[PDB]
Amino acid sequence: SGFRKMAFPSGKVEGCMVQVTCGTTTLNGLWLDDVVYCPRHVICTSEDMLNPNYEDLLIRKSNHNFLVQAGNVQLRVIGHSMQNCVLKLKVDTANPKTPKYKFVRIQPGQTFSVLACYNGSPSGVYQCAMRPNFTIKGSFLNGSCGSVGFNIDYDCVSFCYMHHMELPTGVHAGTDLEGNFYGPFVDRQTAQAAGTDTTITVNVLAWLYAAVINGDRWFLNRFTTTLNDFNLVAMKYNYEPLTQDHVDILGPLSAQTGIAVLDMCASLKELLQNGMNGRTILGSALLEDEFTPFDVVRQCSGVTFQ
Amino acid sequence: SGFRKMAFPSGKVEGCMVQVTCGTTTLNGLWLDDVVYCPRHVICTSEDMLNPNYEDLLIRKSNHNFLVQAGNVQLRVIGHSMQNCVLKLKVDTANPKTPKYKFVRIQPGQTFSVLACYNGSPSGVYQCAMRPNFTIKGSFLNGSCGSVGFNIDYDCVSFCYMHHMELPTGVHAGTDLEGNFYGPFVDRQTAQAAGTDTTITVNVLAWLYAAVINGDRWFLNRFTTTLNDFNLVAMKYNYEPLTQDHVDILGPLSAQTGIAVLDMCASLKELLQNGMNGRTILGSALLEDEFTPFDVVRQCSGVT
Ligand SMILES: *[C@@](O)(C(N)=O)[C@@H](C[C@@H]1CCNC1=O)NC(=O)[C@H](CC1CC1)n1cc(F)cc(NC(=O)OC(C)(C)C)c1=O
Ligand SMILES: *[C@](O)(C(N)=O)[C@@H](C[C@@H]1CCNC1=O)NC(=O)[C@H](CC1CC1)n1cc(F)cc(NC(=O)OC(C)(C)C)c1=O
Repeated sequence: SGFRKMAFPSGKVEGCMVQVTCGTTTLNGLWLDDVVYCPRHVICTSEDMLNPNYEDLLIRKSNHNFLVQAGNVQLRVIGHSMQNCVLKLKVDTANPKTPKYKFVRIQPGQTFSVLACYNGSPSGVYQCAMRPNFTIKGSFLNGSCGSVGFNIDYDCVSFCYMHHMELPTGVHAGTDLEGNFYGPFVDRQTAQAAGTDTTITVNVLAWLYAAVINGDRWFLNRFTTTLNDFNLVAMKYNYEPLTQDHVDILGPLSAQTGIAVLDMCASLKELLQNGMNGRTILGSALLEDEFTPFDVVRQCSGVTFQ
Repeated sequence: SGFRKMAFPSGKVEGCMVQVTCGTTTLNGLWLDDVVYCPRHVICTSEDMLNPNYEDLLIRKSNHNFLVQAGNVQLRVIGHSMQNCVLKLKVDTANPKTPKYKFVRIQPGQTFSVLACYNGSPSGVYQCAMRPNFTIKGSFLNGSCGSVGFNIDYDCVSFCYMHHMELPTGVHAGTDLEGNFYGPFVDRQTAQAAGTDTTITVNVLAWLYAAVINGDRWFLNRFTTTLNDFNLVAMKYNYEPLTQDHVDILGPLSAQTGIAVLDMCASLKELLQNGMNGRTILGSALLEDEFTPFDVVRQCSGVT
């Protein structure tokens, strides 16, 4: 009963957060096995940030320029390389709290939990989604860089995000754990702007299903729609196109409630055209697009992690 | 910048969660030192739950009736006792991952993080407020009982909540860790309902401060109200009265933004009376009341 924006339990990631210092710049690193991953801009001074030559700056560094701290313990750095926009520091000690993990690159619309860290110490956990414009709507201050996003698959932590920067209107950008940016952003102090964001239609439909499961039904109507007619209306409200794959992915949720996906789409179409008329769904006065179909199943069926 | 509903990191609590089974009932327990704490209704069958004579039921239980599992490891139960609605199982092994901890009773309006668990395994985490009517708006399925709510201050875990029940409306009730219910609810199968809830005015103001700090300032106005005049209006909308102590507590946020509390109150008066006119605040079309002043300060200053 009840429906909440809900993050993965973070303990397995907390055990991997360290502090990385290079000169006068401190931020967070991820310690897995005998490697520490962090944003490469830990090697810049403020005066390099406008147009840094990172390859050049890294040559000028030595293993001893990197101070890595896990709690009170300094970890000795015995090697360093750069992959895309992440720095990899080889340390002499493997992290005893390393979980099973992998690195994945997620797609727009997928969700993940963020463990916000400052000086290598976990501060908070929240859920968000990779927006269609490749930003995230996070909560990050100075010091947070190197905070990671992740999912848990049973006992396996999939890391999908590492935090690097803030963009106009207070949204955020970063890389996968191979150091490739999501979207066309670059790690430098330069005017950049995200494109117009859109609403993740498949997620909105998942959340309408969550609403019905939790007993909110008023928006169900007597109509169906074709996929084409649905998209004609949705394009007009800055919604992502709903594809046949999305329809097929919502099928388990449709079986659980007895409401066919295209019947749900006809209800959404009416909500977009007529508005909510002052009314709420699962306590919200707007349509929520940061639960995937899997997040809804997970929450409404209590899938667990260890 | 940015502003999110943010839970505390849950790892210190995860290392304390165990599965407790008694006959056909399994739920979660909290393992601190050599004690496992869990809801006492773990000892009931379905028939028992009409009006359980807890003392009588517990007398008839054996230590051996309690299967406690921590990962792949059974803990041997060597004693049992009851404090109010919580069962304490003494086990022969102290939890090596016991963090520094206290048990606190929180006040309506205050927030905490919930680690929702099933079969002793962490499932997810989220933030709740103790509502003025002594419920929480959680997310809990069968098997969730024994999941805890907590705050972390530095390295100390303050356990404030343990989950026992759902109510009509899809809200939730539970106890502190001494096993006293928040509100007038009881641990038996009986028709129970939450009172009328109210809006946590002081929290709405904290959040409007959060909005300003993050640059969402369209709802600020040049007007000011008196405290009494503010309360005359807001109480009609079923908001809690704002007291001078509330005003005092908002002083840090007021000082940080430079907007006096009674200046901000005129914004809130206008938002209540006229709505948002299709605008949003921090992405919300409704006024949010589950962030405390401290939550805002924590997230907007970045304590760890
Ligand atoms: C569990 O004991 C548990 N094992 O997880 C609780 C879980 C609830 C089930 C779904 N979500 C929950 O929060 N609690 C109960 O089942 C409690 C038991 C407490 C009272 C001793 N409980 C027992 C009942 F007999 C009935 C209810 N609630 C209820 O009927 O609510 C309706 C909304 C369905 C009317 C209850 O919570
Ligand atoms: C970071 O390096 C860290 N140490 O935590 C991180 C933190 C951000 C600051 C405030 N919130 C954050 O998420 N990043 C930066 O400061 C990055 C540097 C990255 C790109 C190389 N950075 C630097 C900078 F000089 C400016 C910005 N952004 C910015 O000014 O945003 C607006 C919206 C004002 C254009 C930036 O992100």
